Amino acid sequence: TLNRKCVVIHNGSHRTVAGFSNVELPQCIIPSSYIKRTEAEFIFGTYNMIDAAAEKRNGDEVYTLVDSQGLPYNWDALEMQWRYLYDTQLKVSPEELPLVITMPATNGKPDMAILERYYELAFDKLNVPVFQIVIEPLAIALSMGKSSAFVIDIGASGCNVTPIIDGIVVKNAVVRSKFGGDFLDFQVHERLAPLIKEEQKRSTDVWYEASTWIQQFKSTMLQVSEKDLFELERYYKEQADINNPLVQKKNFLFKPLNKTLTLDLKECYQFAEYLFKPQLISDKFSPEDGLGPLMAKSVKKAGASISPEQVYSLLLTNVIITGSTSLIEGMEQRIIKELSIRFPQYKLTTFANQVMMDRKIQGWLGALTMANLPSWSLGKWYSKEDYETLKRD
Amino acid sequence: PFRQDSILIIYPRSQTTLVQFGLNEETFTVPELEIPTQIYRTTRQDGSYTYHSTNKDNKAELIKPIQNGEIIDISAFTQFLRLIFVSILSDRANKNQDAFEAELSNIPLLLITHHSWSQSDLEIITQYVFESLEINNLIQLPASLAATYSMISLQNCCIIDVGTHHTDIIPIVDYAQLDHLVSSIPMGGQSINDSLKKLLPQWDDDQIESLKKSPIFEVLSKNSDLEFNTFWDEKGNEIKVGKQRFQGCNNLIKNISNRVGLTLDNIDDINKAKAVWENIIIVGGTTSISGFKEALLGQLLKDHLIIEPEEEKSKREEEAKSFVPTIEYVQCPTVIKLAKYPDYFPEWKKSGYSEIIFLGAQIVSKQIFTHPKDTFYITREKYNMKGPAALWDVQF
Amino acid sequence: RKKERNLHLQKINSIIDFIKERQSEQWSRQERCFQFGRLGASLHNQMEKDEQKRIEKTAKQR
Amino acid sequence: MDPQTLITKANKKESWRYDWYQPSKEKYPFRYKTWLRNQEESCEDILDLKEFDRR
Ligand SMILES: Nc1ncnc2c1ncn2[C@@H]1O[C@H](COP(=O)(O)OP(=O)(O)OP(=O)(O)O)[C@@H](O)[C@H]1O
Repeated sequence: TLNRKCVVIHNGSHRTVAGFSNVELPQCIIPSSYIKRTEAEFIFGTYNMIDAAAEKRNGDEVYTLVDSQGLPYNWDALEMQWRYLYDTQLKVSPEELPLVITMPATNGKPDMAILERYYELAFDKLNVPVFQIVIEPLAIALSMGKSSAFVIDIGASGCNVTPIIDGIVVKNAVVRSKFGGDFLDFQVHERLAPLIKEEQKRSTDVWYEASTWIQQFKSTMLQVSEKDLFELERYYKEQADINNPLVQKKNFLFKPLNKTLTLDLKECYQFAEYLFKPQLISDKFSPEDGLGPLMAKSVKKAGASISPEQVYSLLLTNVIITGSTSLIEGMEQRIIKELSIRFPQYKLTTFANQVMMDRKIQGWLGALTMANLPSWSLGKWYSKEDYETLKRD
Repeated sequence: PFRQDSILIIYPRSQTTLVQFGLNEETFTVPELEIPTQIYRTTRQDGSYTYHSTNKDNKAELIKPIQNGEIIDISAFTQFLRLIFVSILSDRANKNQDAFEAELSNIPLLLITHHSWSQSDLEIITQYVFESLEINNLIQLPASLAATYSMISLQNCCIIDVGTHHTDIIPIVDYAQLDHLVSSIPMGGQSINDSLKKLLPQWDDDQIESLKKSPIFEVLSKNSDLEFNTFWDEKGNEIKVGKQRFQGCNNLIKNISNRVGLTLDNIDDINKAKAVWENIIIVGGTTSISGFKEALLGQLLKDHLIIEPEEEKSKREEEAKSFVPTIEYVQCPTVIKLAKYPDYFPEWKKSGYSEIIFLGAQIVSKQIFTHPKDTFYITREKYNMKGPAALWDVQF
Repeated sequence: RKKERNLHLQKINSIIDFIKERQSEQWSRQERCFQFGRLGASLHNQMEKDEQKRIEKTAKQR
Repeated sequence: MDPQTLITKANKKESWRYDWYQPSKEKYPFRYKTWLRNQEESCEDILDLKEFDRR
């Protein structure tokens, strides 16, 4: 319809996705972090950072670009990252093409602070011809053809739950669990460390391991128990007295040491259970912090923010299971089970894109999608006048 | 449509470019034109510039539009291209008085696109195709895409493109190119020469270069059965050499495999990833060196094959010796394999397949230009409808 | 108030409508290359047969 | 042999240009570059093929 195309940038907590609105797949995806070298040198790029890791130069440091809130952290570095993309991946002056970016749903408290900083970057530093920012979970629901949706972000750096009612992000009901991908990565590392040779530059290496073999492990070794592992285990023992798959072994080669690691099914399940029963992690966590009750909490809070009976029937029939972590086999079904436990009186309808690729970049695809609408004026497009207004006294 | 003799396929590269105006109708053949990718630039009063096929008055500068596969000066590039197109126009016009009554009438243009070109680069290029060369039939294929047809069409496969100063790593899944995984290494055939110079610092660079080209040079794993052998120089000199003729390749190969592993490890659908690993395709002039492809396979094999680590396997066997079921893993690849070549192109069979990417383009070219629909290329109409942007309507 | 919500409701309605439109209209990059794959395979069927028949022709020639 | 005239003979049409453009409903306070249907040296010689042939 319209004579345009644009740059879409999604600063995820782990992956930064960027590309052109012209295409289905992103132009490139790089880690949302960088290597600082010393004079001041900034390394961006998946392979580049890997090569830097291979160098193992003293003084190299890993810094992330996104904080716990899903917001930009080191703004000066952010400039450098985007600059990098414009020069080496997009390969176009930031002044010529339009820029659409996004962010996760928040409670609204930092909205103004973030926009100020973006106006400084986009306009004061990059002279971006036009600027827009959108909400990721909102975009996802919209790409699914949903006006109302229960967005379940089983991703890294925490689990986001966003109740969307009639195109409304219920900010009061939006919750951000501290548990997610990153947590599990930590646990995997710690649980497998007992089988690995020995059991900050070091932290740069941690990043490397996280970006490599750890990610490989979690892609296939982890699996989510259908039922509550504890009860399910008991069940099988009962049945044994009256086959029990929990004893089944799985194999995984530890590439860097060339050795076979072997785990049973139960152990794989044990990792998954941390997202449902965090009180099994330690005494610092409450049963309510598991995804089951967190979801219920956010559902109920959503009801509180506006006819609970209808709200529950609405959200529970528009459930979107997404985020990269959601790809762990069985996760989807387990979510369904948890929902039926806490809402046994409601029919559940969930959605999940079977294509792995689509989920991994779904947030970007959502942004992509919104960026491609013909009624230009629907967005809150920003210009220098908005930066000016902000700074005008 | 379309006349076989009017279909123009152009393949650019960091060194030279292949041009093949017209097809062989019955069969496919190896591109007969080869033009050095260089053009001269004259600086005139106040920086005004001209372009030349030669160095007018020894004042023009040597310009190389393409560097490491990437266009670094699109102005120069389109001028280079322009020269080529009109060169073949005048060539045929002189060879055939009635050329514009037939073969120079409707000319299909197939340009092979190196993945490094930007979105804006591509736009400008299509602009010149329609607004400078006034060509009313344009396809800008992904080079990797062309390659996937040549290997009897593959759904899941890898393209290893060996250049001279760079090597490109491309993964194809479901026939699509995974752009966010596609990368490139700043190493190529020249690095072989560099290491050979290091190895034999007393040799002339040409001795080294011509040796690389020579059949005595080989990647190992009956000149291999001799301690010494010889090769005739460009000047007719007899060059004698020992086992150094089998050296200088591992550095390149190792770096290739490093990125191959890293790239393929990021494929999301492991079922498809498994399929990808069983179809590896190797292309590039340097890959013509005997044994190269096999060595590359071998290096990839030993560094990625999922198989019970040597000793552990022997421990299964050891304990058995006192049948063990296959020790399956959730990982991949379990099978690493090179893709199979087509046996239906004798000409190319005879020439070798280092330039097979052109063949793939040739094959799909007749598939496209004998088809009743124009679904996959830019017409003047489409160009009028969208401008340069039309490319992303037909983008492959 | 009421109409403000209705405005929002129709705004997001039209957003979804444009999206679902493009879901059927777009015909994405992947769709093209996938169909080419299929297309190519049938071409290779011809490659095999036609080359065989070309060989056959030669054999019949002498 | 004038290569430009050869072009005029070969393959026998609105041109576009890359320039600034202002979005409108009405006009919005921003502009961007794109391919606009526009308002409406060279290589100088010809390459001697036969020198560039595989023979
Ligand atoms: N095969 C896999 N299955 C499940 N999870 C995976 C897989 N591969 C990677 N992950 C996890 O997915 C993470 C990236 O996912 P994702 O981009 O959804 O998180 P994120 O988008 O950064 O989080 P946010 O959505 O808050 O930005 C990686 O950190 C990795 O830990």
